[PDB]
Amino acid sequence: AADRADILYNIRQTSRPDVIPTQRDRPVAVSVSLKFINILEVNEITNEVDVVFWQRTTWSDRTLAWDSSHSPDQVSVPISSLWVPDLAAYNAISKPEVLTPQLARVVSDGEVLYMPSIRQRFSCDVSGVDTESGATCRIKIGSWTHHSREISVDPTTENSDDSEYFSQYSRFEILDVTQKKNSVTYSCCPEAYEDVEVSLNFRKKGRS
Amino acid sequence: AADRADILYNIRQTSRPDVIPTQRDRPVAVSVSLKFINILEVNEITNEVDVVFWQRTTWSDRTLAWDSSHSPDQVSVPISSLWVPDLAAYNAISKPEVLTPQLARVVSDGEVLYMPSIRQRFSCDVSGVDTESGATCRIKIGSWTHHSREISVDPTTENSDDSEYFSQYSRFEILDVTQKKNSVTYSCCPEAYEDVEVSLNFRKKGRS
Amino acid sequence: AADRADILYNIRQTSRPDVIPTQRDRPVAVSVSLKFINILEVNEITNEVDVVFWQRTTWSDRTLAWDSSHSPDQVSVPISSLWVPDLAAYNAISKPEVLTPQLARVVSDGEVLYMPSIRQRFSCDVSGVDTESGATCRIKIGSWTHHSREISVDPTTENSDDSEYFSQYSRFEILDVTQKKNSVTYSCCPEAYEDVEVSLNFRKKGRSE
Amino acid sequence: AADRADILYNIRQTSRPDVIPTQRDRPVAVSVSLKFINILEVNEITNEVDVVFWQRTTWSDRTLAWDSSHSPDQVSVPISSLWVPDLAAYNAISKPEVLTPQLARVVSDGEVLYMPSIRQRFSCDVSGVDTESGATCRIKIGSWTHHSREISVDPTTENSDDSEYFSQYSRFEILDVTQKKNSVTYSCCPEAYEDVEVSLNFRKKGRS
Amino acid sequence: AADRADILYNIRQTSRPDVIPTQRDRPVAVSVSLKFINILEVNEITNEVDVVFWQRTTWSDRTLAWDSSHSPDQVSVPISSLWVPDLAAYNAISKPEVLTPQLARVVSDGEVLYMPSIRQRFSCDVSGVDTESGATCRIKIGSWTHHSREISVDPTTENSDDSEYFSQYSRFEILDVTQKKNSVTYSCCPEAYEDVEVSLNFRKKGRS
Ligand SMILES: N#C/N=C1\SCCN1Cc1ccc(Cl)nc1
Ligand SMILES: N#C/N=C1\SCCN1Cc1ccc(Cl)nc1
Ligand SMILES: N#C/N=C1\SCCN1Cc1ccc(Cl)nc1
Ligand SMILES: N#C/N=C1\SCCN1Cc1ccc(Cl)nc1
Ligand SMILES: N#C/N=C1\SCCN1Cc1ccc(Cl)nc1
Repeated sequence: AADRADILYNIRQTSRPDVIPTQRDRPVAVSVSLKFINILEVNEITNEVDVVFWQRTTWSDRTLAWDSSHSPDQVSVPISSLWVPDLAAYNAISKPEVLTPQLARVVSDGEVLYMPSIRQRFSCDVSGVDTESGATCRIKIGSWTHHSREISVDPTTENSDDSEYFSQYSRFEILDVTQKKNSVTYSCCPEAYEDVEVSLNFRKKGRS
Repeated sequence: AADRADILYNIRQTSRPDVIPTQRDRPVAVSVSLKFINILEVNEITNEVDVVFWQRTTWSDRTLAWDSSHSPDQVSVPISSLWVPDLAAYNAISKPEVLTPQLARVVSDGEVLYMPSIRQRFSCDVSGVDTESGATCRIKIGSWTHHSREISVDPTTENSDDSEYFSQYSRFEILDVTQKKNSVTYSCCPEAYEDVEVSLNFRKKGRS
Repeated sequence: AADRADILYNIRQTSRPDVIPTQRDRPVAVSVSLKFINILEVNEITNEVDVVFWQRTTWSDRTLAWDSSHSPDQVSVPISSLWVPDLAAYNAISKPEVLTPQLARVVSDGEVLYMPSIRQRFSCDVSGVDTESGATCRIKIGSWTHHSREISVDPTTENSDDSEYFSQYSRFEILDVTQKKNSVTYSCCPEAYEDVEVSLNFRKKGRSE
Repeated sequence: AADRADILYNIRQTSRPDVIPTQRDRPVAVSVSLKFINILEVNEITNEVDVVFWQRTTWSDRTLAWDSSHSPDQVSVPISSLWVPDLAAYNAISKPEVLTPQLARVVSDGEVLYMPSIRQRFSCDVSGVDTESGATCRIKIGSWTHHSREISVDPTTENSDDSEYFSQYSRFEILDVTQKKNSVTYSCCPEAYEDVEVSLNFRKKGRS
Repeated sequence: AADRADILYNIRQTSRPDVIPTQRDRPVAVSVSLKFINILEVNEITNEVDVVFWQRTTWSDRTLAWDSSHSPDQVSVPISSLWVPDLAAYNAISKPEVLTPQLARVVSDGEVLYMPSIRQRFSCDVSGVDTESGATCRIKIGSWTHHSREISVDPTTENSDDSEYFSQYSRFEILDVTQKKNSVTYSCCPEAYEDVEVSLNFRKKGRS
């Protein structure tokens, strides 16, 4: 006998947008997977690439779960009412442009899902973009302030073609995508920051 | 009898901008109709266009109804005070730029109307743009987080000149526009999201 | 005797920035006139132009009035503290960049004056810009959501210098400016929306014989 | 004997940012002085300059005064918690861009000092910019809505080096900067609006 | 004992973001160090550069400390909840483009750390950029409204590779980075303003 309104209110009433949902005291496991949608502006001279991708972000806050037996099992919730991982693109050279409604999806089991479409410039290896082997641009995305003990990242290795959602009208094509997990520490501080290194192998389509 | 100040006050009193106005347990009937007003920047090599259209969006929210017997049966309300469908252009390469005041129109029966002027850039086939056959750019629009069970999108099929309000000073011209109802799915979830496929057909206005 | 501090306070109470001050059942009369200040990037190929102009907007909101007997009859108030017409440029291709402070002038008789300096890009006939007759760019401005029964727009046309405030350093010169009242009923709905057509006639300077 | 916290706490308890601090009924003596920091862009053909400057602005608001005989007599406050003069550049062709933190300095005696660094484009005389005598670009800054009786603008004309803080790396050089006062009346209304006409005599750098 | 929610809750219970936390009556010690990431745009004619760096900002705020005996001694906190130094690059010709989540790291002892990746444009010496000895662009950063007796800025001599995080895909390379502590007094007031001067010696790459 619970409607979507009741569900939302319960989330607001128990969620803390500025507090990380640390269960017991292990880190919060965040899953991050990108699905390239397009590759626009490209410069082999400056090694800069403009790209659009759907950043599928998933985690969980069990303090928000309800009984979906006779109630909706999911609801969209403004991300501002929810705690969202402070993910950041380490080699980005421009703020991310969120092209889609900043709405998240909360599941009755406490699972939270946020998958916005983002356009952002990157500084990566662009050389070879016009060769057969193409170029390989690596994008590192992970928490900015939360280290491993508090946040952990892992690619969603679920099956899905590299360019499953890639634009056909794009001047380029995706050869292969490989989302690996990686760590990043600094000469100052001990704790390491987990990230996902996404390698996008793409090249310029040549007319026959 | 109550006036505008009362109605508006009451609307703001009962509007839940973050909760989908699901009457009973059926999707919200959102009708979408794009009205191309101009076609600016256009590139055939990168398949990219900059368009200005009026996104006529329509839906109902019974919770906002009231007796208009002896009072205004229509008022302008800030879309921030209302729940608004979370639409997105699945093939947009730039966030939508609302060029007009973000005001919606509310009718006593609960029929909400919002139609803003939006300039945006999409990724689409532009080939032939400089021919008599012209180019056909297809733009899909639908909810981003709400599937068919939560939201339905049907093109407000209004038989009208596809260029009824299209600038005459544009370097291009419309041959014909068609808006079909549609949907998409992904490799993660069974739920399908309804959209609208506005197929634009235009070519550069030859200089004769 | 009340001061400006009070006048403002009392105004923030009776003011409803989201409620159009209709008089009984009389549409709100809003006067709109542009005072062109400059003409920048003029692309005769895309029929696009960047214009800077002061938009003098007037209207009355009795619910704002007060006793100017022993108090100032005029004060400057933030536009968010009161209702403001949802004017728009129907043929604008860029958002209206407001260059000046967004404050309006309020008179104890409820008369409201708002005159912002705006930088904006429109789509219009730019052809002929480099000819003796020049080009004639028409800008259509009106309420976006309030139709004729709610908002009535009329240009405060009066024998004035069309280029009175136009920049002398501009690459262009104003041949003539005319503001006409118009109306548009969309083939969807009955209500007719009022607007003002400002036809700007201008050309490049330093032309040949 | 109060402290920073008290001084601020009290400011918001008395400050009215929307109310001009008119003592009795004499206008607010606001002083404006520009300190040109750079000249980034200049168009000889279209008569437009893009410049950077520090806008030293001073006025008084005794309703914010406090006894600093046993506490600081100066504190930095966000201009958002204070009333501020509604100055504008009558010949500005782009909205002002404040590069520095929007903070003012309030002295225990009610004196207020706000000096932001600004990047802005103006329409002015560029002719002669490439000659030994240089060009003269006048910039008129005054209140946008408060006529002479409410606001008065007077430049603090003293002995200061015109290009004292001017960047040595700019492509131009300051020849002289005279800051005169002026009154601007309108063919609409009787009262005039006091303004300050800053004359920036500069030329392009080009020695032997 | 307490959770992260308790920590933050209390932080916002005693934090005065608009008040400088001057321990006793002495200036706040703000440590500032730049960690260069990239050198994008460069114009030797206009003497302007586009730089991306991590501004490692550090200071202490005793009004936020708490017991971490059986609780965490660190949390990520939105900077909107803390007081933050009003730092500003003097020769910056564009406002800072914060590319990362605006979160600060606070320790149980009141230590605060904020390291935002920033993309910004400066007016400095670009001459020789294309020579072997490269160019030396000096960047000056310090408080904007707080003088030496309120805020003191000093570069953490944390020796390390100057191009430790510098992108290897940049068109340029770092030859040397030196960060000296300096001071500046303006012909307005006797109070001096501390700042750090970061000299970045770089050049365009190439092949031997
Ligand atoms: N996979 C998947 N789902 C996708 S890809 C592009 C849009 N969607 C639908 C969606 C699903 C969930 C959320 Cl939080 N946001 C968007
Ligand atoms: N069709 C239609 N209506 C149009 S086209 C240009 C202006 N209008 C009026 C209008 C009517 C309703 C709303 Cl929510 N927004 C705008
Ligand atoms: N005419 C006129 N008035 C002008 S033109 C440029 C500045 N002014 C003063 C003014 C007066 C009132 C308002 Cl709301 N805005 C500006
Ligand atoms: N003169 C002076 N003061 C200057 S020039 C550049 C920075 N400063 C310090 C300052 C002092 C006070 C305020 Cl409100 N703003 C800036
Ligand atoms: N040194 C260091 N730390 C770095 S360099 C790039 C990211 N980090 C982690 C970090 C740590 C703390 C804060 Cl407030 N912000 C960022």
